Amino acid sequence: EVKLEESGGGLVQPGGSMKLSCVVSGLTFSRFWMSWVRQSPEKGLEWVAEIRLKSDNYATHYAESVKGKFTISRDDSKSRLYLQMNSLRTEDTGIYYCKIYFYSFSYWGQGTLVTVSAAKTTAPSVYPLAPVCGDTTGSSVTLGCLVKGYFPEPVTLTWNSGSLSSGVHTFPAVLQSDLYTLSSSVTVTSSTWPSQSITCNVAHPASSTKVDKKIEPR
Amino acid sequence: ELVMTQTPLSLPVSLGDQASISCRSSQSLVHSYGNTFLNWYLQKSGQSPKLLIYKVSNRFSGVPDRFSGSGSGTDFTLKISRVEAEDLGVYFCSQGTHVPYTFGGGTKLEIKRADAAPTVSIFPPSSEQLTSGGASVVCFLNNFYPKDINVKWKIDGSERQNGVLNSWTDQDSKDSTYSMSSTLTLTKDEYERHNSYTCEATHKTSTSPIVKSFNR
Repeated sequence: EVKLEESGGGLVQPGGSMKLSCVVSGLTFSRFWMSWVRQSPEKGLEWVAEIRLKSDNYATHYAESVKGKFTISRDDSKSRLYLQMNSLRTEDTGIYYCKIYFYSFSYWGQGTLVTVSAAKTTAPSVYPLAPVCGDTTGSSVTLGCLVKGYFPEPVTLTWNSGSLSSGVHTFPAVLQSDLYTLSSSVTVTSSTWPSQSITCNVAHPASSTKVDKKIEPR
Repeated sequence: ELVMTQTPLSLPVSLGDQASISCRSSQSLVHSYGNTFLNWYLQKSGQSPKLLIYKVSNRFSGVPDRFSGSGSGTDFTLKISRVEAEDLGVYFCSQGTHVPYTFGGGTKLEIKRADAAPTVSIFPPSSEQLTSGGASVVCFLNNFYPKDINVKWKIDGSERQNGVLNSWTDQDSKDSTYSMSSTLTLTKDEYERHNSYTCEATHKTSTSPIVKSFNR
């Protein structure tokens, strides 16, 4: 069972460098050609680089847009693919996938986020959203969490440590003025809350922020 | 640059129906006899692309017979029979014949279902925020269909939108609805300057708007 796993993404400033790694298991790495492909919401899927085999003398090909700035390499002995990026520009921002392919197959890793920006890492503010009149008067009520003013992107949000899974809507973050805002809702039975606690668990790894915000009634 | 053009951009279909998806290329993708490298992937929300079809018509692992690929020359088609629940997502074609490798812009599959009014919930600024000198009012509009919705904010009756941030979800896999959040962010002093706060939704399910409100 083939597994591809990208690592080493993150926040880097324009003009900066960064190296991606891609570890593959489940097949004989040295036998196959590999590529890096990136995705953006604004541009979709773009191939940037390919590397072939030892017998090929490790021939590589690149998209003209990264020629001379990107270098793809592989280590057949560790089953690892790499991408050395320098001279990064904001338009290089995206999710980077490594993939392995052949006549009969194609597999992509889970992808790693690369954010190229001059903006500073910033810890979010976490605010609890309790209703007024309260929904616990109709059988079901909806609560929320507002995670405001962070950077860069990835935060994690759970409810009751992931125990509340259903009835949850976590909205995609939106960037404005180099700061992100996100929100999430939980809908539960009115007999549930506020009698039983409901808590928003928010993490912003980049700032090592970890917040357990209890939604209290009133 | 091989150009891969797909249509439609968006394909609403009902459960049990047939979906047909088109990918056209600016040139022959025949690598060798028997080898035309056109792939079909499915990318589900927050997920990696997964191979469905390779070499135009070959089904990959676990891929049901409901899925069939075909074409040649420069016209390729993906058809899926008896469209199911988990079929939602973005379908992409790709060519592996010519370097640089290229992809279509994707086709999003949408499961049709009955119309659904949004469930509207409005929330006042928290004390934590107000203490920092800020006041965001939030409104959720959840589990509605179809996706097209409009949202207005009215303060003390007068319409007013400035410091508004909207975000929405992808189609739900289990119930085929859409949800939306709207955040109106004021400074505490401006929030304090008025009394009635209303989130107003215009959706096809209702002739009038559907609104929720509070007074501070």
